[PDB]
Amino acid sequence: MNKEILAVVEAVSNEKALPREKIFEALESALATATKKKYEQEIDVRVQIDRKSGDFDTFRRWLVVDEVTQPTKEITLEAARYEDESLNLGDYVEDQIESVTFDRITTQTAKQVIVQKVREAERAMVVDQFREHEGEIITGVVKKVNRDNISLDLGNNAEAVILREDMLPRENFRPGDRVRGVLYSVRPEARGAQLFVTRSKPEMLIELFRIEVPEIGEEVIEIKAAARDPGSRAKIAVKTNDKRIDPVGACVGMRGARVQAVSTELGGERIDIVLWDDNPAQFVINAMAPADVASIVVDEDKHTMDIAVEAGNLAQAIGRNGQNVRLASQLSGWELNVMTVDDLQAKHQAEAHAAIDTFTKYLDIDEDFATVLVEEGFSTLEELAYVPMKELLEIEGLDEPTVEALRERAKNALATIAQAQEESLGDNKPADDLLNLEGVDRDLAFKLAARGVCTLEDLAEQGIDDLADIEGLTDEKAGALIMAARNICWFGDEA
Repeated sequence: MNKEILAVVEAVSNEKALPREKIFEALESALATATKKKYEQEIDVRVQIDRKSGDFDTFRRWLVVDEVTQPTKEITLEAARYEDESLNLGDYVEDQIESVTFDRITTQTAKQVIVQKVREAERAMVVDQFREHEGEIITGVVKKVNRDNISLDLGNNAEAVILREDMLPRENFRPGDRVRGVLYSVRPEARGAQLFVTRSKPEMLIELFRIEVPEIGEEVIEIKAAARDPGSRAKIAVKTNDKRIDPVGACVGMRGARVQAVSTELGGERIDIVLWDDNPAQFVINAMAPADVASIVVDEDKHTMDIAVEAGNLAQAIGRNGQNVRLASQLSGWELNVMTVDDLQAKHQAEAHAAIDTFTKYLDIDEDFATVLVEEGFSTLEELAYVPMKELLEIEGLDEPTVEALRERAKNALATIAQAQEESLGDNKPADDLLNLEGVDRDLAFKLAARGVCTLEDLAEQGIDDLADIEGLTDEKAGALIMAARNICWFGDEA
């Protein structure tokens, strides 16, 4: 008997940290592989080694395949008539059984084989605590230096590595600093498994909403959306949970008690969050702070918003580098458009006539009925089946002609498409040779009228600036789409 496998399994400072059978399962197999490598025969070795009573032996695998793989102890259909028809491709049964191999030469090559085996065994326990929480508050102290990254000789029986975009770029996890963030994907790094500290992503920057505020973690403050730069600045909508109170000091701390502590472990930067309230107009105005709001408006007929603010002292409201308004839409849910301070009131300069022309032509009206309330009511008569026409009594004339625009005025909008629908079929458009080819969608070929293409071979003449007006001409939309169309002269007409 071995009389030492039991002691190895019950050392038990290192054996009991991992599974008790790990040493007899993985380390034994690695030792068998090392002994086989030290042996002349290049045969797969499986270690039937147990720490119960010392019954440890080795076996030579058969490697039953359709070839001569592992030829030292290979198996195949050459023994089909002798092994009760056990011919297959992939079977790894034990053809033979070794007795013992002291292998003093393998004891010398231990530093190359068993050292790596012990490293893998340690990594097995390292991965059990590196990122086993699948994303939680994981800290790390930096004690090592690594190229192209930031190393940390932290605990959890493992190391830690932070990429350039993982930790704070201004102050990486280097000697003289520490990190604290969240991570879930931890693979086997150099010298065994390692943890990961990334205190720059949303999972660490936005996690301060319930770690810095004193009345948010108990679900008393509205903290549901927060977009911020990594370790540089943060501008989130600090609101109350339908309390209609001043929340500017809730998530930012009383007298600035949390501005310098939200990301203290992530780099220690200064943030400027925006405020909100229960009023939708006030919340929309204050969600993009600092924004010089000049008017109040809201749009719901389309998937868009309206950022009605100035741009003189509110350069962040329009967006110069994504400082304040970039996280504003996340607090609203709809994308908004902004302009200059004097360009905010010019959104409907010529629109009040452009949209009203199609309503006056359809209803056969004049300027008196086309411009009386066009600038007052946005789309007063434009597909009036949904919009109401019972509030224009004070306007010049009755709203009955505008009320009758639910279907009478919708016929003109379809009859005017006579110069647009026919332009996508044969009016200087692509031919049928590329209208049903692969690479692009069948209906996507109708948008080829903006490049001047008249046939399959005509679309290949577009250079870097001919058809590049739109972003449709992508890599996947041109590398495999025009290949079956423009190659008619090269290899298309030849069967």
